Amino acid sequence: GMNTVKNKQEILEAFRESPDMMAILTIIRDLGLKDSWLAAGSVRNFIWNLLSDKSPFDHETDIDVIFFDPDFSYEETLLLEKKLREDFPQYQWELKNQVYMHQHSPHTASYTSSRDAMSKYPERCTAVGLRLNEELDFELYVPYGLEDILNFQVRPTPHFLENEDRMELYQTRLSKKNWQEKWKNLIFKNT
Repeated sequence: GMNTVKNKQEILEAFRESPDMMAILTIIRDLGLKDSWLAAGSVRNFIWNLLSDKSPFDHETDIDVIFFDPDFSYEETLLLEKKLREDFPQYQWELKNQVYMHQHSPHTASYTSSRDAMSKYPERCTAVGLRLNEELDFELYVPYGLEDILNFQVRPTPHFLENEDRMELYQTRLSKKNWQEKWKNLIFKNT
């Protein structure tokens, strides 16, 4: 049955059909963090595997949970990360405050919001979001279009090619990624 997916609708139905993919969402909702949501590879995992006859629902891959809280302490960010993983070892909560993201990258001044931080990820297919809203829907964000994910493309954003130092961060962080190694139809690009 559920397999013949080429579009958002057919993917989003499968997300909610999974208890575990839902669970990870319902928890980050109640977390009371500001400006956070599930974005990048976490959300992508249930979408790429879906189209590759893999396990979209394994819950045993990394869980990108960015946020923006300039009022929350640098250290408390790392403290809260351990609390996520202690209380719930079964998931791989990656808690990263994007405020302090000036030191771990080249020319990356502070973002306006989580969606802006998204359009400034190392790849276009990475610049994507999924969470619930006030109606308990699927909020989606695809700043480059859905097709980058459906065709399994790995290209940099235009925000990267503008600055050679940002390209050097991408290229270095390409080779050690087991992309094509997990997915036998994963396209690589530089543009």
